[PDB]
Amino acid sequence: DEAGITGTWYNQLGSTFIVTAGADGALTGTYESAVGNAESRYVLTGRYDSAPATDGSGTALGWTVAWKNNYRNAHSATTWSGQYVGGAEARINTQWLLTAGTTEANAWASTLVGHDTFTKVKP
Amino acid sequence: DEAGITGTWYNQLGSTFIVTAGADGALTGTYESAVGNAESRYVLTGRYDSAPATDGSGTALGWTVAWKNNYRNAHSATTWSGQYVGGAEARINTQWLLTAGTTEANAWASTLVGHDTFTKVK
Amino acid sequence: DEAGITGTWYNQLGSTFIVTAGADGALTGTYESAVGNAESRYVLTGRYDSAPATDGSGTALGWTVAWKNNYRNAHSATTWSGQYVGGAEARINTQWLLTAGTTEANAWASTLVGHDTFTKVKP
Amino acid sequence: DEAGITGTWYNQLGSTFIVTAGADGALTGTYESAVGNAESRYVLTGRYDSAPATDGSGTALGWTVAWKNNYRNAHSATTWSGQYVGGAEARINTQWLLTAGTTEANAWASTLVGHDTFTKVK
Ligand SMILES: [Fe+3]
Ligand SMILES: [Fe+3]
Repeated sequence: DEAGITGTWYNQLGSTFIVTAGADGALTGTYESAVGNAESRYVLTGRYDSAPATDGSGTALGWTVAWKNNYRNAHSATTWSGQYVGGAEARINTQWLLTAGTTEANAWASTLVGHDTFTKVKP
Repeated sequence: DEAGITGTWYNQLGSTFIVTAGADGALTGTYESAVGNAESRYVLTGRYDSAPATDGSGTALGWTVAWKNNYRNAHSATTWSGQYVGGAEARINTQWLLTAGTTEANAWASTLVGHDTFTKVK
Repeated sequence: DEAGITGTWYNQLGSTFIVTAGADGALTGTYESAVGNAESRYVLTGRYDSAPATDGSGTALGWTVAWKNNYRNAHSATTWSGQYVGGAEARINTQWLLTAGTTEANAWASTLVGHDTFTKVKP
Repeated sequence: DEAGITGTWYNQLGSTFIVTAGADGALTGTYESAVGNAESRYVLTGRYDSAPATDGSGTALGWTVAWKNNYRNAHSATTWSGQYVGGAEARINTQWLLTAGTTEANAWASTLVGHDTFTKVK
């Protein structure tokens, strides 16, 4: 939901995701990672299902961060894919792909995979 | 690589990715999938490294499609995470995650993973 | 970690992983899934690092289940890749890939990804 | 597909996968990687669907390598999950997860994902 997703989210690492959901299905915001080659806030953009099912299924969504801002450039990008689950203990359950720019000889080693769970309460 | 990425791309399935790269690192555009629960064009947004390394490595990028447009809603979203490699054989090499909305009981089964390679012809 | 890995483990879904670690780095056992329409026990085999680092690093391992037994055949296989953490909170943190047999036209839709955490306590 | 799968396979990196498929669903063999922290052959074990569908679907399978042999220990393991596709041009299409032993604080960064296609030729 628009005002379900909009706001501040924390994952299990202590990273902070501040997002605004548009009526169209846009997500826009900033991300601050607690870990990795990262400092301060990075722009994010994504999309969500702006007319989800009302059968107790989650709301599908995804977003991207390119790890370039006015401090640092890690030459990498992370995408989170997952769903917003509402009601009590609201959460966004995600899996993510982090791709680093590599030479083609090393492209086999370009991409990390993991899982982040975001909650409304600070961990 | 604003000029390198901006344009039409095709993956191995015949899906069509039309993207504009902004100087600020933004990606915006439309995606049309050759497969799945998909009809016509869907909005995409993403981000790329607008100041890449100068050493021959690729340009990292990612984008999202939520599979809702004016025709159809599949209650799902896909993210592609990858890199742009330039030249005459320019390609975008990606891996993707497609999450469908599920109940919490079925959340273990929410997410498909695959790989798409996009090129400028075909 | 031969003694550490050997045992009965449960994940967050209530699945049961019974495994014996061999000195050679072998894992052998049975898996019972609580979800995904599996029935009874399936054979598993895998490998672990039989000489891990001593710095507090986890022990890397992986195993495979093909979802065929005497009762049922899902025409699929799951692999788990992860690490065993020792000491007080002994856990195996994994990500997994579940591939189903598909036609070539449908191969894009062959593979689910997820994450399982296994502990010796049943949830 | 016992004899379909049994034998020598090569991926796009020049790695070599030598495998024996048992009647009982077992896979056993050796793996030699062309890349990464790897020298000589490593033991693999896995499983495959020993009674696949007859509808033109591939045969599901998976295997594991822990990257420790007589020569080296990388403190990591890779699992490949995929399917064997027979007929005219035989291939094993896989995705893989490579997990390195890490501390708990660094476990976010433990796992690489990729895709390997193995063919009969080369
Ligand atoms: Fe690395
Ligand atoms: Fe499905």
